Amino acid sequence: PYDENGTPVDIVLNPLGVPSRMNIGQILETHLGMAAKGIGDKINAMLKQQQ
Amino acid sequence: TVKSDDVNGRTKMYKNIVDGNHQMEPGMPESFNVLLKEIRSLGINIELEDE
Amino acid sequence: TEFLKPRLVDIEQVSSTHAKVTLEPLERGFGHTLGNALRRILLSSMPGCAVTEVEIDGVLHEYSTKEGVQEDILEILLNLKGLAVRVQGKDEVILTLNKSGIGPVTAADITHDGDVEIVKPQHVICHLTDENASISMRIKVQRGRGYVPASTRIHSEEDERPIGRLLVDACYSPVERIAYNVEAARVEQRTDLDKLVIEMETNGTIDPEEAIRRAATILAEQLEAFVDLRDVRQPEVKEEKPEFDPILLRPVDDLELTVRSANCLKAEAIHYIGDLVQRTEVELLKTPNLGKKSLTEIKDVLASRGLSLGMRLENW
Amino acid sequence: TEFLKPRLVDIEQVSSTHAKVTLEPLERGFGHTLGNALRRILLSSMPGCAVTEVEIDGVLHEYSTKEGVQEDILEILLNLKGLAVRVQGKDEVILTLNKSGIGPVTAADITHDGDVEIVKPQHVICHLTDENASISMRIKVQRGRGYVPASTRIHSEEDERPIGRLLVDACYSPVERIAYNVEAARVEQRTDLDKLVIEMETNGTIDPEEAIRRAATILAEQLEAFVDLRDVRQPEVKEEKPEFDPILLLPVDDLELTVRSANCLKAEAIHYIGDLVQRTEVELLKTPNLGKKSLTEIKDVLASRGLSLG
Amino acid sequence: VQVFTRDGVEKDKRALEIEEMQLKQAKKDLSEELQILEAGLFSRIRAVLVA
Amino acid sequence: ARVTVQDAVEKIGNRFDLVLVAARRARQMQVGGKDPLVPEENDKTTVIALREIEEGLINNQILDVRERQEQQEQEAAELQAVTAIAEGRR
Amino acid sequence: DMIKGKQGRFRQNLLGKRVDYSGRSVITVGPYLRLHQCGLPKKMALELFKPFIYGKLELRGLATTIKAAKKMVEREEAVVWDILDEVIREHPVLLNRAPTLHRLGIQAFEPVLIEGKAIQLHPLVCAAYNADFDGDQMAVHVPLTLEAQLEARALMMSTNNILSPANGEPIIVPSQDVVLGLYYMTRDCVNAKGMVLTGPAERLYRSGLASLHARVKVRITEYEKDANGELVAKTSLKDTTVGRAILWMIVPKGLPYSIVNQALGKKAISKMLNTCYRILGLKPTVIFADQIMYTGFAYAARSGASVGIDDMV
Amino acid sequence: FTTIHIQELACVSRDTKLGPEEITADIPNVGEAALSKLDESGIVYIGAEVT
Repeated sequence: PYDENGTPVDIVLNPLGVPSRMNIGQILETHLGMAAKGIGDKINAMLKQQQ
Repeated sequence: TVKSDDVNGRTKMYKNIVDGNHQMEPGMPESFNVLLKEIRSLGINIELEDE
Repeated sequence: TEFLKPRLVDIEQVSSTHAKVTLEPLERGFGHTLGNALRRILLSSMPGCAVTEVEIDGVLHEYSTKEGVQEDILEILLNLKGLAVRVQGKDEVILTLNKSGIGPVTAADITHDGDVEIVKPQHVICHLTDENASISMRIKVQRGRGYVPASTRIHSEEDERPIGRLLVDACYSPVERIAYNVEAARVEQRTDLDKLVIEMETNGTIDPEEAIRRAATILAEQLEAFVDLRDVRQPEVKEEKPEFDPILLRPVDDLELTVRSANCLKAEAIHYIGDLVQRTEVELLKTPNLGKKSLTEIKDVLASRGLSLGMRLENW
Repeated sequence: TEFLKPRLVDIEQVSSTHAKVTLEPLERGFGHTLGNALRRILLSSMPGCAVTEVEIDGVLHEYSTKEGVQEDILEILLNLKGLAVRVQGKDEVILTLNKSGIGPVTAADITHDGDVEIVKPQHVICHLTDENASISMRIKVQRGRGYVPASTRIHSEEDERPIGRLLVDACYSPVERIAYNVEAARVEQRTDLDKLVIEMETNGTIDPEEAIRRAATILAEQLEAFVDLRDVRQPEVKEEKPEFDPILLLPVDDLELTVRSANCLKAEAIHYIGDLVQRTEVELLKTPNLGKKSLTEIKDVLASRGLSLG
Repeated sequence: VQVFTRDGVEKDKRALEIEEMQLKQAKKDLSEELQILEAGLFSRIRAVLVA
Repeated sequence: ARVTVQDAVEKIGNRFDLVLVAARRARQMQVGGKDPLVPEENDKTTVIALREIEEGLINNQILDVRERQEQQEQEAAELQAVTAIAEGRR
Repeated sequence: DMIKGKQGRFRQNLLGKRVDYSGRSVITVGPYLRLHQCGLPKKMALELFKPFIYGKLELRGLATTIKAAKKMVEREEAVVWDILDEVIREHPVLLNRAPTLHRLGIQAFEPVLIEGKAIQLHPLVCAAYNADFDGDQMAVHVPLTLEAQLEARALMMSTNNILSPANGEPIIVPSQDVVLGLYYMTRDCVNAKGMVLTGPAERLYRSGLASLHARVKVRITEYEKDANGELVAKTSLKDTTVGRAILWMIVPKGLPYSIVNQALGKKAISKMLNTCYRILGLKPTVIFADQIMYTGFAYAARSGASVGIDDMV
Repeated sequence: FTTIHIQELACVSRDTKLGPEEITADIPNVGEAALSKLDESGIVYIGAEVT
C-alpha cells in the first residue's frame, strides 16, 4: 500500500488479529512514530533548500 | 521399517528406484528385534508362531 | 500512435552530489508511484566507478597492518574502497599511491595528471611516522558496472592471484540512497493534477544534474519489449561419437603440420580430426594464439591427406 | 546489454478474452519491477469504448415501474455501466435500444444513432412479456482513454440534463482480471534471466493478444521523470542483439506478415520458421485466430526466402 | 583460526604466523602509547616551567 | 486425475479395496508395461493405477475376459478333438 | 528403563521413532499454492530426494559415477531436475503439525519448488492444522513405495478429507482474513459510491465510480440439483452488490444465486460449502472451497479494515 | 534486518603410540572445489569467504 504522501509502506501487519490480542500500545507507537520519523523526513527535504 | 531401524528395509527401499519397481522390501524392525532380547535380559521368555 | 515523451522541465542544484529536478504537470496520479522503478537501477546494476584490484609496498592481505602506520589496514581499506572517480579515454586506469614521509596519506598523494578526475581530493587513508617511511600501491580503477564486493564469482574465486594482488570491492554503482516525494500540480495554469519531486544523493561520482540515460535504461529500453516483435536464441549442434572406418579415428599427428598449430589445436582439444573435418573455420577462432597463419594452414593440410574440411555427416 | 530488446515472445491465448501474456528475458528477477510498475499503467489511462449517459421511456426517476417488463424498471440498472463497444472516431457517440413485443432486450434490438461498432452481442439488458409490449431509450457512449467519477466531472456536470437522463462515469474498458507471476524465461541458452507473467482476462471485445502491443507502450508517457528530464541527450549507446537471415531459429515474422496475425500465430508457440515447414494444407490450422490475408497466399513467398511444404 | 597443544611443544606454524598477526597490533599500539604518555607527563613538567 | 481424487471412491462406494484394484493395475505397469486402453494426461503410474477405476476396465480383470477367450476359441475350434482328449481320461 | 516408564522402547523407539527421508522448518503462508500443494526450498527438495538422484544418474549416464556426481548433485546442477520432475509432477509429499491430537494435523500434498529455508503452506489447510506463525514449525515426510503414494492421494490428500470428523463442517476451509474479503464483498452501505448501482468488469474500479458495497439488483435465473440429478430451475429479483454478483462466477451454479444474498462471515460461509457437499458432489465442492481463497485475497486488502484510535469510539 | 553472527567449530589430534595424528586436505574425487581454500596444515585463511 501507499500513503496520502504518494509513497509506499515498508511493512504490512494484520489488524483483524489485534482484538484477540487485547492490546493497543502497538497502534500508539505506530501513530507517534509517524510524528517522530516524519520530523526526520521533513528535515531531509528542508536541509537542501534551507530557506 | 523402511525409513527407520530396519537396516535391510531402508537399504533396499533407497535403491528400489534402480529396480524401477519402487516398492517396500522390509526385513525386520530392529527396534523390535532389540526389545525381543531386552525382555529376555530381564528374564522374560518371548517367541513366535506361524499362520 | 499518440506518444508523449515529455522534456525541458526544471532545475534546483544544491551541492555537487545533490541537485533537485522536479516534474509537473503529471496525469492524475503518475507521480504517486513511478519513483520506485529507479530504486532498483540506482543501486544494483549501474556503471559509474570503483577500485577493481590493488598491490601494496609490504602488505600481502588487507586483514593485517604495516609496522610504521598509526591506523590499521582492514578498517582503513573499508574507507579507501570508496575513492571512486571519473575516467576519459578507455574505461580503465591503473593509478598509483606514491607516498613517503611524516604525516597523513591522502587522495593528494595519488597520480592525477592524466585522463582522470579524482572528484574526492579530500579523502584520507592513514599516517606515516618518519621522513623516510613509505606506503605505496598500484590501484586498478574502471567505470565498470554493478555493486560487486571482493567475493562475487564465489567459485573460481579461490583463483591464483599472485600473493599480494588483492581483488577489491568493485562497487561501480554511484548511488544506493535514491528516493522521491510528491505535490499537487502548481504550474499556474492549474491546481488540479499531480507533481513529482526527486531526492537523489550520490557516491560523489556524479551530481543529479550531470548525466542519466544508462541509469534509467532498465525502464526506458523496457518498451521495445512490447512491440517490434522479433526476438533472440541459440542452438545445439553436435553428435555423440565414434565408429569405423578409421578415416575419422585419427589425432592431428596424421596431418603433417607445424608446431604452434599443434600447441593451440591441442589447447582447443581437437584430438580427433574426425571433428576437425566438420568444425567451422570461424569456430576455430574460439581459443587465442590461433591466428591469421595457423587458421590458414588448416585450409590445405586436411586436403593433402586426400580429404577436405567442411564434411558434416549423419553418423560418426 | 541484458536489456536484450526483450520482446513479448510468449503470449498463449485461451479463447477470444484471455491470454497468458509474458515478457522475456529480464535482469536477474526484473519481472518484479515490470509486473508492478507497468501493471499500474495497464490500470491508469487505457483504450476501449463504453456507455456514459442514458435516456429511457419510463425511468423519469429510479423509483418507477412498467407493467410488462420483468425488471419492473429498477433491475434494468444492471448492464448500463456494463455494455461496452469500439468506435472509429470522436469522443461522443449515440445509440438507441428499441425492443417491441415479448423477449429479452439485446444487440439485435439496437439502432445506430452514431458511429459505433458492437463487439458485445451477448450483453442482454432486460425483458418484455406481451404481444403489444414496448420499451425505448437513447444511450450516450465515449472512448477517451482515462477516468473521472459520474458526479465529480465538475465542469461539464452543470449542463441541461432532462428528468430521465441517467448519468455514469468513464466506463470505457471491459477487462475483468489482471494477474501477476514471475518464473524463468524460455530463452533456451540465455537462462540466468526471468519472465514477467500477467494472465489478463476480459468479457470479449479484446483478447489480451490484441490489448498489449500499443496498450503497454503507454510507457512512452511515464519517462519524462527519468530519461533526459530536460534537453541533454549524452553520448552513450543502445548495444544490440543480431542473429541474421535465413537462420533456422529466426521468428515467423521473417516471412513478412499482416497486422496482429504476427501476435496470434506466435501465441501457438510456433514462434519460429524452423517448424512452420511441418504445416502442410492438410492439418495447417491449430493456431489461434489467423483468419484471412496472412492465411491466404503467403505460402508462395515462403518459397522466396526459400522454405516449402508437401 | 587457532592451534593448541601440551606446552613443551612450542606452537604450530599456523599459530606462529598468528602470533605475528596479534604482535603487530601491540608492537604498533605500544609505540603510540609511549608517545601519548610522555606527551602528557613531560607536558606537565613543561607547564610548571611555563609558570 | 491428479487434480483432486476422492471422486474415485464415490465412483464405487468404498475406499481400500479401491487401493487393491489400483495396485492390481499399478504392479502390472511398474513390473510389466501391460497394455492400456485410455491415455495418461501426465497422471504418472501412481495415478494411472487410479485411472483404471476412473474408467473401470483395464487391469487384468478384462484380460481374464479377452486373452483368456483367445485360448478358448481354439478350444471351440479344436473341440472336435477336445472330445477325444476328454474321452481319453478313462 | 528400556521398558517401564516414558523412555521405554514401546514409546521412544516403536509406537513413535526417529525417521529418514524427513525434516522440519518454520511455517509460511503460501496463497498461490492450489489446495493439493505445498512449497519446499530447492536445496530441501535436493536433500529429501537424494535417493532419486544418487539412484538415477547411474540409470541415464547423466554423471560418469555416483562418486564423481558429488560435483553435480550438491551443486543443484541441471540434470537433477528431470530426475525430480519424474517425481514432483505426480508425487504426494506428506506434511505434519505435531502434537497430532487429531487426524487433520497430518495431510498429503504435492511439491512446488521455492527459494529460502522455510515450509510454505496452503491457506485453507492452515486452519485444519491450527498453524501458529510465531516461528513454530511443521514437518515433512517423503513416501517412496508406489503403495504409500497411492494411499496418500486416496486417503490423506487435503482435497479428499475436507470435513470435521466430530460432525461435518469444513476445517480445510476459507481461513483467517480470506473470510473478511468474502464478508466485505457481501456487505452493503448507504451512499456507498453506488447507493444503488451495478457493473461487471474489475477495470471499472478504474472508471471513476464503483464499489463492492454498491447495491446491485438483478433478476438472476438460478438452479438447484435434486437427489435424482435433475435441476429445479428458479428465478428471482435480488437485492445485492457487485461483490455478491462476482461470486456468481465462483459459485457452482447448480445451487441458486439467492444463497449469496447475505453477508458471508465465518458465521455463514462454511454452510455454503456444507450445502454443496450435501447435494452436488466432491469435485464441485473442492473447486468451490479452493477458488474462494484467491477471491478473498483479491479484495480483503481493498476493504481497508483496521484497528486505530478512532476505530475506538 | 540482515543479522551478523560469530560461531565456532573445532578439531583434535589424539595421543597415539607415537603421539601425533594427521591433519591435511587429500579427499580425491569427492568434491574438489570444497577443498581450494586451505593452509599447509589443512585450515582455512582468516579473511576468506566459505559456504
